[PDB]
Amino acid sequence: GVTVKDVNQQEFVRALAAFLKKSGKLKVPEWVDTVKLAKHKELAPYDENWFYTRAASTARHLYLRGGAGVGSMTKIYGGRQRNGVMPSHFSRGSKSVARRVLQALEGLKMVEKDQDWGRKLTPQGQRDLDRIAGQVAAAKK
Amino acid sequence: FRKFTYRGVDLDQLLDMSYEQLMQLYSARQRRRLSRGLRRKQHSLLKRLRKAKKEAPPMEKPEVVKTHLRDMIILPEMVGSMVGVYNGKTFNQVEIKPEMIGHYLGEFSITYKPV
Amino acid sequence: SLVIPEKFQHILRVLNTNIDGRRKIAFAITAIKGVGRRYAHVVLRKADIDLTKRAGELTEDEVERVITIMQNPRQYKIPDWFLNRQKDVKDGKYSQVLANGLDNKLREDLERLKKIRAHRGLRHFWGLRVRGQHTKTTGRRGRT
Amino acid sequence: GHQQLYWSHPRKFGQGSRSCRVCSNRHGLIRKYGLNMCRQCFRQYAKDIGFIKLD
Amino acid sequence: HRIRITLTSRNVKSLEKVCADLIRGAKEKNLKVKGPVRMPTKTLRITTRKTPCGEGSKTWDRFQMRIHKRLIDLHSPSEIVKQITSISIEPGVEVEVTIA
Amino acid sequence: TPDIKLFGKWSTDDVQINDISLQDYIAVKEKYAKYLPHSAGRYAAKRFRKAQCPIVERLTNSMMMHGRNNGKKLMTVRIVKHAFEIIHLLTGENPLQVLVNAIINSGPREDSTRIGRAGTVRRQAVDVSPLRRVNQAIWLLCTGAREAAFRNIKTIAECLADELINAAKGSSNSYAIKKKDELERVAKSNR
Amino acid sequence: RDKLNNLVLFDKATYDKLCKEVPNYKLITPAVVSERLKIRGSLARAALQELLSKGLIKLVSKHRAQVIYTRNTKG
RNA sequence: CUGGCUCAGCGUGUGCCUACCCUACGCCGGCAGGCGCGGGUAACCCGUUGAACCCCAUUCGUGAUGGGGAUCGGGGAUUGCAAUUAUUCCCCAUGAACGAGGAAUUCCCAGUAAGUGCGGGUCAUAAGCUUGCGUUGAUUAAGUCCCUGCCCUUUGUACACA
Repeated sequence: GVTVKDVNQQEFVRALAAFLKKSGKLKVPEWVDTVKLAKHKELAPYDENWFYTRAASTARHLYLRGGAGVGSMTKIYGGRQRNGVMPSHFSRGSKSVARRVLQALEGLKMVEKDQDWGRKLTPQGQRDLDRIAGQVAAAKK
Repeated sequence: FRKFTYRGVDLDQLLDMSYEQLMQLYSARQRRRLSRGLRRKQHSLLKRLRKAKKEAPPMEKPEVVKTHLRDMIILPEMVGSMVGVYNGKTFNQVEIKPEMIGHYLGEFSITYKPV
Repeated sequence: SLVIPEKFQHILRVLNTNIDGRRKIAFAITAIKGVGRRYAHVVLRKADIDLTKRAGELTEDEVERVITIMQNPRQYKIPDWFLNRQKDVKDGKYSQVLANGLDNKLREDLERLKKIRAHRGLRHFWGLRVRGQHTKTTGRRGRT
Repeated sequence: GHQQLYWSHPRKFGQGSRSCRVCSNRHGLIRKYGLNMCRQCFRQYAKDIGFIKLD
Repeated sequence: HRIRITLTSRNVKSLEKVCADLIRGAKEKNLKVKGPVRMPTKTLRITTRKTPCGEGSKTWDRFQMRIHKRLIDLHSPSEIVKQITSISIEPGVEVEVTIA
Repeated sequence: TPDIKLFGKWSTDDVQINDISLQDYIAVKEKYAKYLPHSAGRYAAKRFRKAQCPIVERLTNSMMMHGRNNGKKLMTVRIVKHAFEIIHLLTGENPLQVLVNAIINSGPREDSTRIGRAGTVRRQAVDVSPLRRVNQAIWLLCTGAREAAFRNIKTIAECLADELINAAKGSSNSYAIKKKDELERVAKSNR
Repeated sequence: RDKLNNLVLFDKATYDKLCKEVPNYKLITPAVVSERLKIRGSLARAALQELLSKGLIKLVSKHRAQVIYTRNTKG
């Protein structure tokens, strides 16, 4: 068999975001169609279902490197704030988007409010992560 | 030509006021300015300004109140009055029409010159 | 599907705006003074329009429904923070302004500061930079 | 009131708050490692403090 | 019994003299001793302008001050190595002893 | 493959430099035939070590210029890979021989310079060495691709593929061959 | 001076020119077809994806920067 | 442009007077922040410093254009005793000259130029500066006195404050 690390992560996250959308019951907030993902970003995401992608992205980030709280999610989801006429600077992600994704995965049986802060990946989470890994690798076969 | 109104609220409503509503009404710079606390430390100055204003004569254009202060946000309780704003050199004898609300008293002066 | 369909509108005229039909809708409706990239994208997400179309492939019913959402901000759940005109100092109504309306708002406002004779208005009138910008070595193209 | 006026303007920050611990002027100070020294006084006294020119 | 002595000095070979002295002490008094753990050195770096005034060509001084740290652990009661640690105190090296 | 090393998907065997002058200072066959252009470096240390650097790595190195494209050898190698696909399709035969022929035909062999009797000065024509032939050929076809691609939909990988096909035939269309013949004209003008 | 007025959507006779001229081009890219037919690169790509999917052009190897096709092999 | 993926090295950190530290984690908020309880005077905690460029895939199509972000209106947050002459930061809005730059002219040859971001100093607020650190990584040269400087030897001198 295969695990999460044995397949191309570019196909994995789209497969898992689709897998969560086939459930289609992810406690998605209200202001999804009006919000900008970071105050370094300019426009709203091109795609309309960016929440399910980010939920699956956060999910596999907790899988690979667990014990990660909202502040490390704003760190990992950072880029350039090109300051117009002044030079560019590193800037963080929106705290609200990261927190609500983890609270969505907390309400669902995937992550858990972990001791030493942050969220772990629970055995049901890891199972669903490892099984779809096998499905994506068997698809790329 | 029609009698003007502040944000969306009549001047009579703004003149019959308790501070924490006008704190909500005007803009955020003036909000923290008055939320920052009492006026009996540095702004013992502004209670003198208040004392100077509410000691007005009979129905005439009240005596000009000179001030060594520029940073005063004009609330409705000091409007229709005359003031000497110290510019370093000149005490600017300016009159306070009711379009001065949420503006600085010191924002009514020029020092320099064009060519 | 990819052929220029029957009655494809090359030129549109809405709120006295020349929107070209060949533009993509989110950057097509962005043409008028008051509608930028962000406000164009949120209101075309509001109106149940596929943003993958050109600005001529749509029907006049889809035109009026995107025009209504445009002029109806809070009426379709666009929040207080997004609006380009929040808490007007005369009206006190939080709602977006468009081309000819905003021309009236800005002109009245800087002429209001001029007539109360607040420095911002005095710097506006004497024709200098308003926001404490150093003019000792900048602003020469506009001033000969 | 003289105890209202005299030394009354608050100085909890700015270069008005701090002075060179030797000569007592407020231009080009070193605050790293609690030095609190003007660059001229430090650069003079550096090798008693234990600083070396090696690089 | 886990007593820990942290030797800290600006001079390395004076630090190594005191360090090599305390191990000789622990071994000749028949005591379990974890060898000196060389903790990373810290470089107190200050870069100044060279001129007191302004009108010289732009030249900078680069003052450095290296600070070195060993720590040696011992499994023994307090008062034996107290007599050892009291022996061979140099002007340069700085000693701090904790018990648990 | 303990047999022979393709350049991604391009064959190195049966690729001969017909010109004997650019045989010694062109390194493509048998030993310098590698999978990638992108290697370590250590050619710039000494003088003639530049000669042995794989000619495809020399093309890559020269292709990136004008500030924005500085230290982007990963972007530059992907453009050369894509161009190598396009010159294979448009032409049919080996992309390595296309590049080799373009470089041989783009290399000048006489060019002017200011000479002695230093009393005043004089512009006399001289011969360029086989290394200088390579250097100027690769530079001129790289600036040929750059100047052609700048503000035109025809993408840079396709622009290089045009310039390589043109020069390899000995077109007179290619920027590299125009400039070469201009240098050899000015050489004839003052010899 | 010059201005390049490319189409945003297909004409009937330009669609004829595409589906008949393009399957004999030995090099078919969105840049080549946009130059020859006068179309925007978005439509040029959209047509190339439509023609590959319908099964006429032969794809070689695509990329986020460069998407390259060619003619279908006859013999 | 929007997503996704994936890699660093130098540092500094609770103040003498000195007030003033770096911050994980959690809930509220779109954002700037706010409110909670902890760690660390440090190879111990921030922290395995999940940096940018870059890399994989959508959107755009040669249009002063989804290039450019000056100038400007309004609102929103934070520091301070106080931001008007906008301190700093956020959001919607506004969409300027600029199509690679004449005379001239600066710096530089290998982990160098250049791109790219990250710390220190200033610091209540705090980088278009400087001072350090990695990251990606070339074209050209192994030469000459032509230009510009400087230093020699021969030579002439009525100059030696030359």
